[PDB]
Amino acid sequence: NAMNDWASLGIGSIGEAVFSKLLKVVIDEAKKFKAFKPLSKDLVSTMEILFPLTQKIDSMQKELDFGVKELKELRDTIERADVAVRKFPRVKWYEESEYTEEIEEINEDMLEFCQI
Amino acid sequence: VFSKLLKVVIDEAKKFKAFKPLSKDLVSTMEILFPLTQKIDSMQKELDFGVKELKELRDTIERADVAVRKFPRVKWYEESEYTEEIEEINEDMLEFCQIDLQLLQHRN
Amino acid sequence: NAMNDWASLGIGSIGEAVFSKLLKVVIDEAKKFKAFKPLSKDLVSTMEILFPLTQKIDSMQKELDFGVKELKELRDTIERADVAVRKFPRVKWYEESEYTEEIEEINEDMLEFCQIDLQLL
Repeated sequence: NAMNDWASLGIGSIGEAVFSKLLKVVIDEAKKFKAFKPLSKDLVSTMEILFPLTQKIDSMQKELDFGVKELKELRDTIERADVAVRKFPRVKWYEESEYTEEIEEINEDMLEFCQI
Repeated sequence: VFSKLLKVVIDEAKKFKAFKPLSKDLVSTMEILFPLTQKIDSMQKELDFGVKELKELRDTIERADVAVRKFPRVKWYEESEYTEEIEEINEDMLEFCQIDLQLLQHRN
Repeated sequence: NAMNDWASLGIGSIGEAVFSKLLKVVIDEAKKFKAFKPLSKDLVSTMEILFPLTQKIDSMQKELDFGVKELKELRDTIERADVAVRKFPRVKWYEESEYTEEIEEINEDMLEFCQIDLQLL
């Protein structure tokens, strides 16, 4: 509906969560960059492991208070991921290592966000 | 004729001097294949280009053509992916450098 | 001053010496490419250690024969650094090593100019 379109734009939560639809968008953009493996491979792998969790985190929202620091951070981390694959076309050869670290941090954060 | 077709690709690749696989690896070994490509044309009537060996040389010589032509658009992330592409073309071309034209001539 | 604006255009000296002002534009420009360490880290380090020498040259220029190998080549090397850093937006990914060799060379020359004793004129 509406928040589904907000999710396409990269906004994961507006006092309600559509994390599942946002993660699908991020996965589909990162899948496009076959040759950059930190995206196409590592991130798209660890993101795909979280897609089921987000599916459930979408069917059961009232029970949880997304106010919790960890829950807020999950949206924040998923939006960080979106703004990072979206800008990959504009990333310069000299920014490879800088950009790779960023993608790796977004990778690490997302994993510990499944230890729960 | 296709000695000419090797020249146009020897020409384009030499222009990108800083990228060694093109300017120091491929063009080094398109240069050995150059006298031989010339000889093939001196013998065009006698030889049958229908032969598998010559057919492949046409295919590799254009495979090389597409790669050098498309270089200006290879993005930094596509580097290693591209370096194998041409270093696999540079493989097939080196082994073409070690052929007996006389053997094919004898085989009609 | 008009002299400082000339330093900004990449001029190191007209009659007057402006080594320290020009060397700061080149530090600032080099600082813009934070991700490219040979520029933003390696070169800026050397340039910062050269900066006090240039500052002294600028204050005591009334007393220096600027027609000497050492002072002319310093000025020239600072200018060499300027066009080398203004040129980075146009180096392509397959040129990284050539550009790095160019910068490493300027870096070397700029370090060597730190040995200068300003008193020996």
